[PDB]
Amino acid sequence: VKPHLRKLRKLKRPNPSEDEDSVAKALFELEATHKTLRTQLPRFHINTVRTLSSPRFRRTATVVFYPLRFLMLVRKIQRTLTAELEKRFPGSIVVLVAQRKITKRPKDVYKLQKVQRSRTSVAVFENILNDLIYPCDVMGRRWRCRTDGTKVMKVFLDSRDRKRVESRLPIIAHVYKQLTHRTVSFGFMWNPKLQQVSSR
Amino acid sequence: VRMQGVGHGKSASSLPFCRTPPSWLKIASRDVIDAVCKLAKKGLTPSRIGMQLRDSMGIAQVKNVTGRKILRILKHKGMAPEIPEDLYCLIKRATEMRKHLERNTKDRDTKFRLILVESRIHRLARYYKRVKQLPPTWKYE
Amino acid sequence: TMMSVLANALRCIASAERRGKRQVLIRPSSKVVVKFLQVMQKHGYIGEFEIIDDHRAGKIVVNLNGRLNKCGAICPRFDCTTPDFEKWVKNILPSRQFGFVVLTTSLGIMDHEEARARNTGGKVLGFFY
Amino acid sequence: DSDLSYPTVRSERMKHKRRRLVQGPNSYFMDVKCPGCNAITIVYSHATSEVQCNGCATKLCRPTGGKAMLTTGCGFRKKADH
Amino acid sequence: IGTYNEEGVNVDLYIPRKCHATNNLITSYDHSAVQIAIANVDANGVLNGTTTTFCIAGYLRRQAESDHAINHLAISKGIIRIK
RNA sequence: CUCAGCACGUUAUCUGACUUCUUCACGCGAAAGCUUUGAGGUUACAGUCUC
RNA sequence: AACAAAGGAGCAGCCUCUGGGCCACCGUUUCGGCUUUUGUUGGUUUUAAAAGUCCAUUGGAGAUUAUGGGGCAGUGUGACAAGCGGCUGUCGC
RNA sequence: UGUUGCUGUUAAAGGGUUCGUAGUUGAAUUGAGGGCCUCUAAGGCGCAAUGGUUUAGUCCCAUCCACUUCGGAUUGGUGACCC
Repeated sequence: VKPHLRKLRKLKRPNPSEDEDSVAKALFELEATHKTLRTQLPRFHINTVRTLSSPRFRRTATVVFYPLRFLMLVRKIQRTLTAELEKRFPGSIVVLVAQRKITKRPKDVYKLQKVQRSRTSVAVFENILNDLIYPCDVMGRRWRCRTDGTKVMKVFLDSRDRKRVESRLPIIAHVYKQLTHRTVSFGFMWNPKLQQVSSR
Repeated sequence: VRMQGVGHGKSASSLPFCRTPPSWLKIASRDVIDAVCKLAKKGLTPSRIGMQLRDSMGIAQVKNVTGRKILRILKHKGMAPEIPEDLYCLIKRATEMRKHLERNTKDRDTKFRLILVESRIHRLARYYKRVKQLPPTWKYE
Repeated sequence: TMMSVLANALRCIASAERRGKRQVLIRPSSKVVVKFLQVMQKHGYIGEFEIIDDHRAGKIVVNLNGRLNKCGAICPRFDCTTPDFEKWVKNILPSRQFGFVVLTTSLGIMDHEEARARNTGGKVLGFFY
Repeated sequence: DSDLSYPTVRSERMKHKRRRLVQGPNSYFMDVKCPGCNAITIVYSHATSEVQCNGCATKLCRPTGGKAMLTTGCGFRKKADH
Repeated sequence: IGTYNEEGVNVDLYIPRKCHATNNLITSYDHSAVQIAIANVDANGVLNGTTTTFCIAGYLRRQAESDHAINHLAISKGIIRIK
């Protein structure tokens, strides 16, 4: 046993991955003798797993999975967690996804009515985005549609928040793609309300 | 189009395009909830609860800073009214017209208005006994 | 109010086309309106289109290349069949050569030409030249 | 060239919030200072009712329907819409 | 291009002209559908000879949409400069 | 000050009403005429309801 | 597309290893019903599984933070006006 | 007699107005997935390389100085961009 593997799921404690051990330790280190409100809050927080994804970009991405149960907690302190973990684990982005589940149409009227619409495919995907974009918030989306029937999602983001996530865009896009099987593009706009795209 | 009589207006209230809470609101769900229920004990309807909240505390929407809106809060704490807002208001206006008409039987306007308000209340009634929110024996009078 | 979504869309397109305008706005959006546009964009009658998100109901926007002449709507969604493809194709269209009626089926949304091919009739949807 | 899909800046300055591409809000918040002490309190541009704090019987806003008329002598800082 | 037979042989008297602006068929009947031919120019102000052509429809001089469309056509081909 | 951190006017914008071009655009109509305020978008004939 | 239901606190099963305790089971009207094996039919009765119920912790989840929220108590921090102080409306104890 | 396919400002024909039941008609959401190999299959508002004396350019520079509407100057210049 270990007191740093208590940040992993109980099932995965006798059989952790190479990936999962490094982060596990890092969390436990953070939990002691540090800036406040993440010396205590991680103890209530137990991760399902995590994985490591490698693109052909400069940096890699460590993606984390923890239940939807702890989302409400982790959402607050999300920023400081990501950052302080990337310091301990340099050369790779940290992101925090909370695991959800999706449902399919049963091909019946009266059944479909009674399914959750937060369980549903779309709302899930949207929140996966918002998580990996954080800090920074989505403003507006477009779907553009081409001659092949190819539909392409675009997202647009604040020029206020631009600096932070500008570098992170290819990384985010990659992860989102390989998981939910949907392409994404990220633009910016200066005056989001009136919705004019710019390089500002 | 206006339901009864002439009218086209576009006076309305929009939404925010940001459904996540502001950076200047650091208040938690619980504080919001508490505020609602507190105010409600004065006999305030949800319509004025939202107004008090937005103006004083800078709240974007109740729904944005809590997982639920104003009636759902009240219901869950057993403070909710059993007569919906829209129905109650009309009945008040109605009775007040009937006072004025009791005195003035030469008044043409307020007579016709009362006819409107009546049938409008009936439409509401009928609605809320299909979609249960009133007893199924409810009637205006 | 509007009792057919299609009718609201394709009276903006037709009018705009008769004025030669190279883009049109469309007030609502539906899953259905998408599919209709998609067809015509393959066969070459539309450049592109965007769907924009207000997070209430979307606003479609379309680029006309001026290659259309009409886009109609058959409102009651009358039942057409494997023999009765012939009937419709004659009566509402100026030709059998380049007339395209679009139909609904269990399979999806498709041209009459493809409908015959897969041997399923259905209820009619709209038409274009 | 002009586009419907991506509109021009000057055009959408003009438009009503119900006539807009996005149909966003046309309001914002403000920090009104209570001059009877120092108490920073959030207030809403179209308050449409009085708002008080216990540091002011000077009030903060007038109820008026066009947009709030804030009491004279009060510090105004402009919060963003977003 | 144009109607063919099953033998691939053209049957048409002529194939009508295109109005570039609306991509509509210019009729023989329309006599307000003018063919504007501008002569291109190179460095040292020498004319290359007439090369480019526009064609305007007769439905664009019934409300004078003509000017508008000519600009969008021109500007795209780099003939008219915008800043 | 005193029905007053007010009232009017000008520039510009917007939503809601009534109508004019005696330079109303397209189009429609037998013509007179009608024009975002339709009798227009209809033989390329089908938004909805009713008399 | 239509029919019907829902109308949202007018609600809502966490799963699971093993061990113990109690306990008829239908049913309750003056005695009725009842699961195999013991060679078989007729009679009673026992042990045993099952089910229920009580306690126990074995492993695992959870779609919303129980080392948590809500409310009391002790100490220091910041602070208003009278009582006190600067040495010029306002500052602090 | 106009369901397919009628008309009602002036020609036969919109009810004086409003409320309102039968009846007829009624907005949007749940979402129809992907990868590796071959193919000159296309596009490219991606891009390392390396090509191009004006065998193709514009900004900078050189020389003039021309009060102000001349220019040329070469290796110009990882510049710009073009096959």
